[PDB]
Amino acid sequence: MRAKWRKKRMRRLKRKRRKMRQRS
Amino acid sequence: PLAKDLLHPSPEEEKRKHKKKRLVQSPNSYFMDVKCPGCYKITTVFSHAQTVVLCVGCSTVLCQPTGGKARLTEGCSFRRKQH
Amino acid sequence: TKKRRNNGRAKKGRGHVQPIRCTNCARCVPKDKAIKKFVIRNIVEAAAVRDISEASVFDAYVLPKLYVKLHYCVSCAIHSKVVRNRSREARKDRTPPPRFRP
Amino acid sequence: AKRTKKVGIVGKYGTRYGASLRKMVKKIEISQHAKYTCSFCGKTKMKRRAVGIWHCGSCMKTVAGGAWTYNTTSAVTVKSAIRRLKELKDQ
Amino acid sequence: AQRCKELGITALHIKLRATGGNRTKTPGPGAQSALRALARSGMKIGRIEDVTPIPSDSTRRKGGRRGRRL
Amino acid sequence: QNDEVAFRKFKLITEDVQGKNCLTNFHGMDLTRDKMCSMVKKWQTMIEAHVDVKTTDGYLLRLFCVGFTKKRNNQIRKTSYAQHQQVRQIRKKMMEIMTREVQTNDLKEVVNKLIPDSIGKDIEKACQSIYPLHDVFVRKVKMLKKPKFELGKLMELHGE
Amino acid sequence: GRMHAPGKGLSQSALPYRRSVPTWLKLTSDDVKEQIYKLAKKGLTPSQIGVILRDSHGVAQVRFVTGNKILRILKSKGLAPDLPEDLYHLIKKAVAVRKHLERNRKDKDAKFRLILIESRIHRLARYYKTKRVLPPNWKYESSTASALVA
Amino acid sequence: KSLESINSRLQLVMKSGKYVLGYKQTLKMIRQGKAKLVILANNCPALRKSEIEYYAMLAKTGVHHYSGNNIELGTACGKYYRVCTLAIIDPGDSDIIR
RNA sequence: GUGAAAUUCUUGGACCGGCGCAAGACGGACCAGAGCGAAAGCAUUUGCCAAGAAUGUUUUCAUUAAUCAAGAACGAAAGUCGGAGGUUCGAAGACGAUCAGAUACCGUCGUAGUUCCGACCAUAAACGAUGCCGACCGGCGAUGCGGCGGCGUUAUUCCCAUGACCCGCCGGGCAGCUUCCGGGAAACCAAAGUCUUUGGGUUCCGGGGGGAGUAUGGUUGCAAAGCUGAAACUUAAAGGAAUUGACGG
Ligand SMILES: [Mg+2]
Ligand SMILES: [Mg+2]
Ligand SMILES: [Mg+2]
Ligand SMILES: [Mg+2]
Ligand SMILES: [Mg+2]
Ligand SMILES: [Mg+2]
Ligand SMILES: [Mg+2]
Ligand SMILES: [Mg+2]
Ligand SMILES: [Zn+2]
Ligand SMILES: [Zn+2]
Repeated sequence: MRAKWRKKRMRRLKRKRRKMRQRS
Repeated sequence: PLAKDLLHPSPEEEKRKHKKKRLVQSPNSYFMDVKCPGCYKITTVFSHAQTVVLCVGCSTVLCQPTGGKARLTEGCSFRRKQH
Repeated sequence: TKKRRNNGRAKKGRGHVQPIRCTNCARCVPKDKAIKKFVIRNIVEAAAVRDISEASVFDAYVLPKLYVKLHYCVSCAIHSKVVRNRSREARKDRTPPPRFRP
Repeated sequence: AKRTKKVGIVGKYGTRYGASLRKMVKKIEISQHAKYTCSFCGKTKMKRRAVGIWHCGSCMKTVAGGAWTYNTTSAVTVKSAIRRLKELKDQ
Repeated sequence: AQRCKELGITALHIKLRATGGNRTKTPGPGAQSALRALARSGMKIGRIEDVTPIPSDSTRRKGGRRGRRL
Repeated sequence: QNDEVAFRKFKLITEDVQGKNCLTNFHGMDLTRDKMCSMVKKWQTMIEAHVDVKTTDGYLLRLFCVGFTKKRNNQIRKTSYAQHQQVRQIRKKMMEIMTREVQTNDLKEVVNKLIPDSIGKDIEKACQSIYPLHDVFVRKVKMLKKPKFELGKLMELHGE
Repeated sequence: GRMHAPGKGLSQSALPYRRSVPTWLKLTSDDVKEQIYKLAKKGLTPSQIGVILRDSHGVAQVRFVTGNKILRILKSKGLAPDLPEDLYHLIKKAVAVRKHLERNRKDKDAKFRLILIESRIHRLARYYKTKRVLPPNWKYESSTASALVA
Repeated sequence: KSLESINSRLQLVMKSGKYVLGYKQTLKMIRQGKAKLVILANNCPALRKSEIEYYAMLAKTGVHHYSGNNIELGTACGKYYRVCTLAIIDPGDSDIIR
């Protein structure tokens, strides 16, 4: 991938991870 | 020129060089006798004077400060001090 | 590798240069980077100058000029062939091409 | 010592009304209860009496001002504009 | 030209216009042919002037900052 | 005019019509597009000034003057740029010698003296002591307000 | 280079190699001292006193003609300023910038210059407290500095 | 230049000349006839300003309307309090020309 | 309007031409390998307010300095919050085309935004991919500012001053050309030189490629996110500069 889009994908994944952890 | 004589530079380049970059520092300024017409006394004025020099016997200006050198008023005479 | 010493633009002692829009595609180009052509063209064609002169109500009428400054991004400049790629040694000169007066 | 980290004057509202609403009302309450320097006597005794009314304790001068500040930026620009139009009107 | 001649107009001043504004300033392909046809139709020609709208500065031109990608 | 230049245009709005004759009066003047674009050139500084000035008879005019720095015949330097203070002094000078040629005279003798652009000529003459200028013209003037349209004034402008 | 600017200027004064008093100078040491006293009573800082003396009365160096510097002479007579000249001028500049800034809140350039000026003030005050020119407890307060200058 | 010049001249009137700060003392000095210059802040009450101007007209002494206020005039005097009216007995520094 | 179209607007006068009005943006050409600013950045006129480099100085103080963990100020654009404003452009969205498909490139419309005020955020290929201070080491022609000296031309005036040119010198800048100074893997660099002939002072920072700027902890933020920041495991290369060939809608 383009590095910028890998960065965007990682940011989306990190928001999802934060939401999952906050739910606990 | 690998063999320039740094010890004894001729006065031409000694004068063209910057005041600090000379072999020995020498100011580019001097002192001058100034004669105002219609007056008898002689005023000693710095060549690069930053202030308006005035005569005490006449309400007349002798020099006007500029960027580099004081511009003498027209009609005034001047000579050097000891070169 | 660094292709050009000036990085393809004239910005030397500046931080930011305002952008302009390419006359061909309306791309935002830095003003010092864009290719500028100052075209000064007769407002009528060189084929039609004689017809306009004949149909003029005046005798010594000087035909007006048309003064247009065109800005190009390098993409449109290369596609429109105003500029061309050059060899590594030939890139270094800045002399404009001759006007070919004769 | 420092008693609150960030709430300051809106610590009296406790946990109620929402953090953003408390933050919004904080600066308004600070300006409301602040003492301004009187422009007539020079003392820092010009404080709000009611909404829009600002009284000075010393010279007993009452001024019509803003609801929460002594003067509003709107009114300041208005005063400058009226002065400019007056000096343009006369010659 | 023939309409002008039958309504009794003999000479014409010319005002050439391009799109102007923030858009292109070069006149289209039809200006030369239109003016040449007017000249060759017998109509007399007087002053000629460009009246393209030139902004002292305009609103943002359409197309985005990356331009019209083609 | 019989033999004047062609790059100057006048607006000449119509106020009154009588019989089969519409009668015009001055509304503004402008230089032409080609003349202005030919005057604008690189490696030189142009000074632009504008002034709102009222005539004696109540016509308010906005005047726009332009000037361009001139390179000397023996000049070797490519550019002829005026410093900011020089430009400011030139602008102030050419504003204050457009005011006084309008304030103290009527619209008729304002128009007849901007017909040869004598205002620009004296501006260029006056500004030579700061920086030489060559292409100095009153680029534009526009009417801002008009005084009530006296038909007697219109008729004396047309006839005698 | 400059302390707080990216400038590397060289404009200085080139004192001549001849330390001797010129023969055309008729002013004696006491005469120059009296002139300095009169100018200091008029209120001139030592830099201005030196400038006036050099421009008008033709004296090249007060130290060369009298043997002492202008500040030394003023302090010996007992009329030297309470604050040093350069520190006073730095505080004056800081007060002026703060006065401008309290009306122009968006002047972030002025805020940056104010930070630079106050840093210079604190460094110079540290130097003077080290040299015991200033009291050991001397501190520059932005609020109360306005009454010290002008 | 006028404001900074008058501020510097006031600073040199302080510490080198005899002055007096305040309304009551200013009036007392004026009616003793030894006040040579009276400085009034623009913050001054209009009645007080008019009365001091009348006193100065009677005493043939000058009045300068400082372009500050009482706070800024106190700062110019170098004090940490507001001064609204002040008088100079003798300048000592050519603020008052002989 | 486009490659061609179509969505769309149009006998209700669309487009076009003329005269006005209103609004909000934007300050073309002049505009440059030009200037200023610590960077970000800065271009209509005029006024006010403070600030500043360089220059000139036979002024003053006399080492007051350089770089700097922690800390602090500013910090494009986007984004967030509150209030105004909203012309144009235009994320999202809708539609028409194109296509095998077309959530796109092209076209029409259009929300947030783009504008101003106040408060956050602290990130950019925030670039010279190049720390600061100091010294030395080639030539040349220019350019900007200041100063100095000179044949002359020009502006008025009666002459010098003072401007505009011309010829030089000096200092501080933006740079450029050239060179077997020298360096470098080379591209190239008068600095990226004065380095095995290795030491001027000082700050930050890298240790094969991935995992990974990820997990977790802490901290900052309204949020988006910012700062600090692993390991398991995996891999024999990944990369840089140049050469030849092949290929290029
Ligand atoms: Mg490449
Ligand atoms: Mg940048
Ligand atoms: Mg293409
Ligand atoms: Mg921003
Ligand atoms: Mg908003
Ligand atoms: Mg649109
Ligand atoms: Mg170091
Ligand atoms: Mg590694
Ligand atoms: Zn393009
Ligand atoms: Zn009060």
